[PDB]
Amino acid sequence: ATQALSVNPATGQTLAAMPWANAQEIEHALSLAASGFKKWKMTSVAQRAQTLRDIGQALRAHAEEMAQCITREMGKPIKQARAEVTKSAALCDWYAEHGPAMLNPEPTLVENQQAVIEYRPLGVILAIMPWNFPLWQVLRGAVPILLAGNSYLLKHAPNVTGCAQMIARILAEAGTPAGVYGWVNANNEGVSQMINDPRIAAVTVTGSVRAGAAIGAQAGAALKKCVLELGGSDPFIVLNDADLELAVKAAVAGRYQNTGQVCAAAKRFIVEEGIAQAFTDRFVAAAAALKMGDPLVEENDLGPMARFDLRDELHQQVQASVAEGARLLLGGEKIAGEGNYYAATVLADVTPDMTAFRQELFGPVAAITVAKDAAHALALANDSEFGLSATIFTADDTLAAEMAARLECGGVFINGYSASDARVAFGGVKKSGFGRELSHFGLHEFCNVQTVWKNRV
Amino acid sequence: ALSVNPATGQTLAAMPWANAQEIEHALSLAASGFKKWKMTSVAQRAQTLRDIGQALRAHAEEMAQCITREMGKPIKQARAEVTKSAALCDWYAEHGPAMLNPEPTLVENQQAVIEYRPLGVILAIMPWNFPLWQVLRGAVPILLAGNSYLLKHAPNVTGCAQMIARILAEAGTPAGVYGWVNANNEGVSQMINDPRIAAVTVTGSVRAGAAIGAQAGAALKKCVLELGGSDPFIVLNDADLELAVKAAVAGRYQNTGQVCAAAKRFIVEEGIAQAFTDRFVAAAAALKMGDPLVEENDLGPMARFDLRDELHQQVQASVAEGARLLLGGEKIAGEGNYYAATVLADVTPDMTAFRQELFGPVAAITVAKDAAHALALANDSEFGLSATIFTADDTLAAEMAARLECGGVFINGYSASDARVAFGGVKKSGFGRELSHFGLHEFCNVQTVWKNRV
Amino acid sequence: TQALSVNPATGQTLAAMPWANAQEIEHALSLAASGFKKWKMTSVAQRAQTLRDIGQALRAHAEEMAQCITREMGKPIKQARAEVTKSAALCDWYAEHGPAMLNPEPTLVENQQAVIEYRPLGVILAIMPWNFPLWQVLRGAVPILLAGNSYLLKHAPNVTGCAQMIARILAEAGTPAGVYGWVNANNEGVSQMINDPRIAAVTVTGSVRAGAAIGAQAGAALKKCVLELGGSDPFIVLNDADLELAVKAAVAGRYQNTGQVCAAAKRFIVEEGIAQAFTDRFVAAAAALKMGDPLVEENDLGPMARFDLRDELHQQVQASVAEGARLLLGGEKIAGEGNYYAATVLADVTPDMTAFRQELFGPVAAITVAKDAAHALALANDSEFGLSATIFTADDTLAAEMAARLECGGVFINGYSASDARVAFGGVKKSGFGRELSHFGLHEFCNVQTVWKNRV
Amino acid sequence: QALSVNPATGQTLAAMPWANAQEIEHALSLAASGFKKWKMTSVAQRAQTLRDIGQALRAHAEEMAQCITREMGKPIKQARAEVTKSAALCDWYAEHGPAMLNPEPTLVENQQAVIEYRPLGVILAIMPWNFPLWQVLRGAVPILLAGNSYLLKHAPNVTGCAQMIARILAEAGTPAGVYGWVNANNEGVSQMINDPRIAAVTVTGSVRAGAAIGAQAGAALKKCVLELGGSDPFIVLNDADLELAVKAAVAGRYQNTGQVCAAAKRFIVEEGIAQAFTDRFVAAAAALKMGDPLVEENDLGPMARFDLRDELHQQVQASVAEGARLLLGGEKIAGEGNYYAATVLADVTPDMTAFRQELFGPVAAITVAKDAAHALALANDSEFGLSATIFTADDTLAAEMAARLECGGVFINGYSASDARVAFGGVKKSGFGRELSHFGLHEFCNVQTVWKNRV
Repeated sequence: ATQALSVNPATGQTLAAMPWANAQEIEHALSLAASGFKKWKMTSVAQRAQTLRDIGQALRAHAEEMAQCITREMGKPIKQARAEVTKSAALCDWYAEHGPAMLNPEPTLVENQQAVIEYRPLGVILAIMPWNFPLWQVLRGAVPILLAGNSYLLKHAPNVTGCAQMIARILAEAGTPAGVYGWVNANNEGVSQMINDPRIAAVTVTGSVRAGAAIGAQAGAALKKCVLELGGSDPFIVLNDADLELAVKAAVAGRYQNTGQVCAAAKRFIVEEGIAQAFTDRFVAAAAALKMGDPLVEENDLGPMARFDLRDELHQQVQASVAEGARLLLGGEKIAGEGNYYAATVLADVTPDMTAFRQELFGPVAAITVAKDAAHALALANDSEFGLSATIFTADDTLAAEMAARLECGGVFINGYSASDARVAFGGVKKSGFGRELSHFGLHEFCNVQTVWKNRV
Repeated sequence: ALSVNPATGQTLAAMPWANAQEIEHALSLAASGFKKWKMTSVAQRAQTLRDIGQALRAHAEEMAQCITREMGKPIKQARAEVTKSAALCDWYAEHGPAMLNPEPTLVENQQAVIEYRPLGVILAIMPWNFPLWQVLRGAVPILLAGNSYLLKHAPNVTGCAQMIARILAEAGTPAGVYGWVNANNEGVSQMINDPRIAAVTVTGSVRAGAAIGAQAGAALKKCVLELGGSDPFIVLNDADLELAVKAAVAGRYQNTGQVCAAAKRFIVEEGIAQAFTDRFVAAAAALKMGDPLVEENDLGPMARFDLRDELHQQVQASVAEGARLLLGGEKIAGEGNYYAATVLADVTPDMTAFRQELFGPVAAITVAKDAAHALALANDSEFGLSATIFTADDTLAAEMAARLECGGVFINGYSASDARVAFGGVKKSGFGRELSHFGLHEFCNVQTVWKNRV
Repeated sequence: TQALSVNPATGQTLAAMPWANAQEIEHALSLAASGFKKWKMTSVAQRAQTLRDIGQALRAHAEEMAQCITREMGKPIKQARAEVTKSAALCDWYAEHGPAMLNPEPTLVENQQAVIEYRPLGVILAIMPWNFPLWQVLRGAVPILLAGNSYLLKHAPNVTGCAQMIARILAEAGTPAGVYGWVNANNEGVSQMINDPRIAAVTVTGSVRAGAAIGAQAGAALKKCVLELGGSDPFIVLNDADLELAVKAAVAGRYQNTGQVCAAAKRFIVEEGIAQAFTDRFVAAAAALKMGDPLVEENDLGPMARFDLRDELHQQVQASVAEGARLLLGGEKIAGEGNYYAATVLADVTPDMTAFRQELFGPVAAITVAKDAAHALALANDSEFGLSATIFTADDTLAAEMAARLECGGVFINGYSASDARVAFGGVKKSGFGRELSHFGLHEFCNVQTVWKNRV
Repeated sequence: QALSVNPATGQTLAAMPWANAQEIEHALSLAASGFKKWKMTSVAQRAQTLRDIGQALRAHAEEMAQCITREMGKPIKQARAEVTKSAALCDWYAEHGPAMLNPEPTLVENQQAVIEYRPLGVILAIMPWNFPLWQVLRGAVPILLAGNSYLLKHAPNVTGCAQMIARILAEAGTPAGVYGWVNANNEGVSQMINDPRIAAVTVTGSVRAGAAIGAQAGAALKKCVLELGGSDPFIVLNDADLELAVKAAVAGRYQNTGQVCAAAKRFIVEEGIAQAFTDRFVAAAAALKMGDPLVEENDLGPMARFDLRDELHQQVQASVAEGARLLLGGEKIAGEGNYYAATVLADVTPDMTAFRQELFGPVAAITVAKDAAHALALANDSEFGLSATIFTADDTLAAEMAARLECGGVFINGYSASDARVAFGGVKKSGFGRELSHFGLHEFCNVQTVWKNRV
């Protein structure tokens, strides 16, 4: 239970407070979503694709205002908030172009073309979204959910209600029908009420493991399907034969993007003994050179963290790790001042029993662990209760492919930079959740896959 | 866990619940079995499927007899269940491997692919109505994907469960790859919460699905829930009446009514209502009921005594609410568990026969004023598994199919599950899909592999 | 469960009642809250007079009430009349003895500066079973009302005729609107009410499954509950027992209400020396009990209340015999339209068997032989339940020693177990928690409030 | 995880791994074997053990108070007072407790039926960090006297205190398993609640923890006592002794740097005296000394948890955004420690964060009441109901209002506190069940009717 309050993390100053939605408001959101769905499900998929293009255009028309809102409410460097808007608008256009074909009926092996599989919409999808990508997280799911013919009803993180209001205004400007996209500032009880309401067909959650478990349990009890995209503690494996400098550049970007607040950030660096010291020296130097400060200044790489309590939790994780024997090579301190800044941090000599190896470090703290050889590296990578994405750097192409097949995660990047992309599946295993987003997966997760069979006699 | 022959009322066997050591052994074996099985080739696994089909065929009569003995199904139907289950093994052996091929993506120059990786041990909770087919409908694709399968079967069919395990071991299914455990609800909970269980699959009642779904969700594990249905069977004025009646009777009465996707709610347009009703009642009255070892019998006893009590109460309530009893609606005297073939007419949407799943030989008939009213009636349900529509108008049938809130729509034919098409529903009928490539992919770790992203 | 009344003697439908809708649930809650708002301000004297008026109104409708109980759930008519008599007497007992229980308590704080006050809590939601449709309701409602609370009842779906009649009786007695009320809520309606701030606390009498489901909801809502659940009461007979009295008490204890009593004597644990003698006398007495139409006063046993429960009971008997129990009498459903099960005795019952580990809620006795008094105690305590217990022995000191070591909430020494307004009722382990009757049932639903002046 | 950090300095004290499966099993096994023996002891023997615990705690009094202050920031003067109160509780129950376990006569004729208070079994306890010793002993003392075992899961930021309490109770000769503790994580707590060796559960803590645990206990058919947060109203009417009301108000709000479930949190003051009360209260609060809690004269320490200071500041920020007037404080103190300024919010109306949520730190909320009827309505307009205070010269009115206040304790013209001699606990979201006096002793008894010769 958090507070419905926006505070600028760079200044510590209050932005706005918003009361939780009352009973009439929750009922109005549900009623409007259902009536919106009733009409939207009857449109042509090509009309829905056009609506996606219109949303993309409205977003681009308000791009700077949107980016400024993201930075103001949650501290993301403005260069990255702008890139978030660019990516989110590109996603609308990508699904408008490629999505409709993914909804074509499928032929079957039943003789004489008598049976097909149709992809029908389910209904209203309740979405519970976090603050780390206030726009991208929303559209990553909403774009294919809408294209499939569903309505989308959003509960956004209570620290980004300004962003949520703005998203709603932009989507309405684009001509999105009333109720097809909407949002409500529900508290926990309000979310439970909605999950249990027959107007909600299914639920999608992006956030913490605890949030995912709480909601997944309620959805299961109500016989409603979920997609849960939860935290990660992604391993980033570097073998002796890697292109060392490229590995370091990808490692630094992977860990420190969005001030480390990324579910699929590179969090556990597992480096083969031969190259470990060279990697560590270079990684530390690059991390120490990262600029941190006012996120309104385009050249700062690191902003403040979004939430004061979350900075306190991360500091405790660093404290615990040092107490357990980790070596602090850089940072490990809250920065004095009224903002919510935490120093770029590196912990080395991290072993599997330590906090920095076992928990998700959701901020600018890298953990470095030395592996005996590639087999040890793989074992260390899989020794985690999370399983979102992973990276492997090695010149041995055959070995990398073999390791990919044995990594217990939903995405593996070989000799490159991990990211989410419309063209490929996103999502993990174990406590990172289940279900997939993007490509045709995100589109079909919220379809009623319907067999239609004529003259079965 | 007691087995009682429903045809005679006599005890067959009692099997104690698995203890803590037995639960631990089942999980340990499943996990070690998976560790080896996940490393096998798809060709080796497809060969195992063929070996399973062969072993089933070699013990086909013994299997059928066991099914009938424990849960009452007419023997001809038990034999058909074995036949369909063995064919499923061969269908997946042939068509399954290609479903596991890596997928190209739109990323340029073949730099990214999607792979379908094994997930781990899948825990299955299965019911007694198709003790073999419900198990294999899921287990065949689950095993082909490289997972292990660990089954908790219905307590009244443990004899069937033992026999299934016996046959799969004979076929050479590695230890732990297929296994089963006679766990009580506490044991099921313990396994769902164990890290060695990767995901869960449930076929059963809404209450069971909700309880298990809640536990799986809390443990961050995905489910597929294939729960009850109250399938609408719509007959419009221009229907082929003789085929509609045949399909209606087969739809409602197969397996003595105990089918999740049975035709349960007959929604008939005014014009044809009386003619349909008269023919339906006559056909239902002509069905023969008795000893399920006697091949002339179309209907056996119901599987469970308490479920017959419950069904009878649903009939009594429907009658008290105003439904017209046209046939049956009585328990049959004797020590067996027989319930008369039953027809309720003048059923309105507020009634028990319309709102609840009637899991036994009881048809509900409701008159629709027009096609729009028929559609509204069909969709006025908390369930959404499958539906049937009979009309001579191809265009109208397709238009209505697009508006039916269920996972399967059969136009002018007999509904059924088939390996070639998706099976599963919406609303309280659950979520997720079985069969075709759907049942294979539900329990895969869909993994993006992208090289050189710079 | 279906919202349907069926006469278990005849198998025929009595009535069907639809579940309460949203408006009806809201009305029940609103009425209970407005009722409590006025009732909490009344004097204890005024409330005690209402209890007397309820007693009078019950007596005025005694035969109609008894007939309704028998009709809906099958209880022999003499036993239904006794349930009405006991319920009316409870009203008078609390009217006389209850008020003093609500007096403020002095404390050891010096100079009378602090007292403890027993204030009403609010609306108490009650979920009650079909086995004593009147007594289980009033057992709780009487003290709950006297304390200044409202009582809102969800009754078992097979006894809604009884529920309706109780409501008309309490209205005739002049019980204010909302102070006593009931609603035919389904499971989703009960959950809704538990989670509504107008419900202050919950009381449940019934099955372990129901108690666990409701207890979880009440805990989650931060609301206190009293759970009075099933039992598998041991009835211990030692070599030196007054055998005549033990057999009479054993038969009455097991077979009252056709065995459908939470605190029934269910597990007979008999010392090796007297086992055969007890068994012979008990089997002969059980065989002599008359079964049939419960409107016929001479019948000792009626049909069981629910068809599904007779089937479950038969399966428990079937499993017990499969496990090795010796069937000494009965063990069969009676042919016909009614829901009759023969009076049954299972012997050679060992701790691993169904008859020993599960609650047998019907006319089935289980007899287990104990090597000595120590083994008897161990067997008695080898159960997931712990409601009440009986010990028959002439050894005064040993009986008291055993009572102290029995894991149950009630122990009867050389007598017949029963609930009584003068003593606590309730158990431990899976039998639940909390206590009904005497001052316990009254204080369970009070806000115990310290009031302390001039603490400086 | 379990990490101790000194809130005055921000520096790490110790980390402690969570109990593993073998450790949890050992804790439950030892508690059960301990109970099996302890339930057979005489009450006189158990009473002597209580006296011995009091003696051992007084022998290590300064070490214990120092540990309390070091781990959670309480001013040392108050940590010492906590030790004094806890040891006094041991002696109080040793003296007055045994008689509470005497069998009760009943109205059944000829003395044939009595009520006995039997031990129930192992009681699982989940305790918070605000009174690391007192919260434990408040329940453990009567639970042990009743013949039960006590198995503790303490707050993860005070495991040093937990280890020290266990050493002291072992030095006193408390049998193995009769008192014990385990550093269990949430999964371990769930495991224990569902284990048959645990008979019942007691929780003192947050509303969220109470609800999570109460749900698990209810599902397991186990009784709870839940002593959760409060937002206690403190009503001051026009005819009050103003200076005494102000002193009691300041003490009630600011004790333990405001981290008390039964703190005075919502000041509801009649319009006639509102401004005078406000001026005096603000002056006294501003004069409180805040700083190093090792300095015997400081009145306020740092708050115990960094995340909780952040949450509290957000509650202040939201209240001000909603229209509350900041009269004092409302800022985190710069530095490495966890200090928050003594704060006063005025013009607080019932729709505001400061009125509707528990403010667990040094933040007073002042609301003006039109008259005594309005004051009572404001007091009762809360989801909480732990205790309350009323200041007025009208004794009859005070008594009338007490009867209508929806809380478990009412203090008239005085200072609220817990005390062994009276019941403690509340209603609504403050939980249910009562501690102390005979209430805390009987909550975890098997109340057993023993009836001879019933016909």
